[PDB]
Amino acid sequence: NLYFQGMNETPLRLLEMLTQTREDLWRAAQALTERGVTRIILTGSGTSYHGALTARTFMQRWCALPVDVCWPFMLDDETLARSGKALVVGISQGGGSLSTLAAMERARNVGHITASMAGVAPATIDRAADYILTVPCGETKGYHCTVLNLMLLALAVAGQQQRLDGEQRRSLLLRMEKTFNHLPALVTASQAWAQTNALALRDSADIRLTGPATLFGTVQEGALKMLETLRCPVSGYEFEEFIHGIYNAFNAQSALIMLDPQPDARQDRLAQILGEWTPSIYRIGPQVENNGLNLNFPFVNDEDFAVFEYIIPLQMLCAIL
Amino acid sequence: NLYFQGMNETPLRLLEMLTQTREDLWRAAQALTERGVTRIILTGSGTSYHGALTARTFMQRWCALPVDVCWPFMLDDETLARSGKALVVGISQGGGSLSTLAAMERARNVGHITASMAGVAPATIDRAADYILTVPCGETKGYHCTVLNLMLLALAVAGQQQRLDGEQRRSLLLRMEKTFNHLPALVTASQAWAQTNALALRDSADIRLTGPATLFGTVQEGALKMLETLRCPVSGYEFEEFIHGIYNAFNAQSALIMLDPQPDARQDRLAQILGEWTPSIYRIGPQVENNGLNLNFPFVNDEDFAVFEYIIPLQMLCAILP
Repeated sequence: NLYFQGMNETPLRLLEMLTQTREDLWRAAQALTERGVTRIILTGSGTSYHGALTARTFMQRWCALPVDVCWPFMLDDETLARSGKALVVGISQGGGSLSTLAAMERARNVGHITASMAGVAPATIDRAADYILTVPCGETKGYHCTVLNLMLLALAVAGQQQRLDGEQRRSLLLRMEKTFNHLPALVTASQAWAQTNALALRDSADIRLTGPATLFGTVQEGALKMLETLRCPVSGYEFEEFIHGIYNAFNAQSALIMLDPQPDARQDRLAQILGEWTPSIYRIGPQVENNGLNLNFPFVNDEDFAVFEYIIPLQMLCAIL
Repeated sequence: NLYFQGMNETPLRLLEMLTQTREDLWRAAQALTERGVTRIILTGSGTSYHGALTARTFMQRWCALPVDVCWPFMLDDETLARSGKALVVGISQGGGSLSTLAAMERARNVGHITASMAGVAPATIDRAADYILTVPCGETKGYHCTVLNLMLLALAVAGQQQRLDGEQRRSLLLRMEKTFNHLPALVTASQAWAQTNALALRDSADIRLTGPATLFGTVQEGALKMLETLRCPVSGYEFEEFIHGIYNAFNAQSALIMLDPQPDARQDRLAQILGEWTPSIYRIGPQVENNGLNLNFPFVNDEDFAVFEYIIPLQMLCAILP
């Protein structure tokens, strides 16, 4: 299977990114600090947008700045003019979209600093970038690399502003490395689980993914890749939004895949109620019930880096269904 | 069809709002200017969220401040800690979601000023509101009234900060009033159009709505209501996002409803291209070709207030299809 060769290599591609000197990111972090950037704006579509969503919190924290995430069209002339000076970063799994290009140029015209994050070099969006921060993918991993690239930028900014010492830099790299090394085990487990529940998930009309706000980008990306690969409806919701609009988001024909990184009364309760109506409930987490449907796996569960783990079972469904 | 009595009265409800003295809006405008608020954050879900999307631009311009629109869960403590002092406005068609309430309480605990925009009074979200800006509903119009409520707040802020003189004020009200007076004719035209294209839309697997950025809130809200009423898949996309992700958002079995406020080469091209593959293409605008499928209608097309017009045809499909 061609999709496995891509998944099996992702952990190592991620590890390699930990041992590359990123002169490009440091030049960006330097300009950011010195040229009075007041907020970071991440813009793109689909996977790129989901990567930005997934990396937002980590970026806010380490950059010590607001971090906005939106679709390129939300960045019109007026929004860009009202905003304080920002580093607008256009993200793309490819060479960039017309919308993203246009957005970067509008920002650059008003005086904002721009950067490109393409999956290839040269990219079209590089034309509008003051700093090319290309995601290193040489010649599946896309989402993962995009997320780590954004986090590395956050760390570059932290260090340039002298808010990241050796002990912090190391602790972080150790945590990232620990999670990456545990992915292969999760890939194998995910395959077993994905194969065990293939018949049921196919036999559902549509599929709904949900989880805590901390994994919103995860469920969004999961939903997109399943729609894109399996060709049937799949949507990803933040848990409370799903509850609030449950009847527009689910019926007896639907299947639910829920992300349970930690015990949660409210999520357990939803699972209990839907369970009475349908047997198509699949939960993923370290302490979920070990029936045949769930994926009970000892996730590293790093508060910042578990995002690299929880997308894997969802990607596996794309590969085996 | 109780949905009509609702729609028929909406234009009159909106006109009334223009002549109401809104001390509540003014107090909020005064408090904003005096307590160093640096941005407005509109938060909510569904129709409330869409209403926020629809009014964003108008608010930015007249408040002269950045305006964010996001779901409550996005407003976490770390985001509220990083943000400059803001006016967080919690919006809920009903009394409020626990999510919006929690967001407001989180903003309040860190020093941000809060405001509530519910459709009822008292509303659950009023509990965490420094300023209750209730949408004046009395006991369909919800989305219209919420968008207007938000726009009146912006005018109140512009007034307090002496950036909206009498002539500008009077001019903006004329425009709003002209759009509102033209809605009844649009309701009659929409019903006729919806009845003419009834069967075709019923026989489509799923419906996709698209439009320019300036009407994103419109296709989002229209999508949600049609899904909620017709009980089948409906999604609203911004035009270019739609082109960029076409194969995941559309196929031969799909029906497209497109909003064409003005002539656009790219939209025409898309319609021509898709037209070869499916006849289920429906365009809404003043200059759309007058075949049976499209809704060619003389919209007022106000660059700011056309939002009150283009949602009507989509709302009419909810009322007459099922």
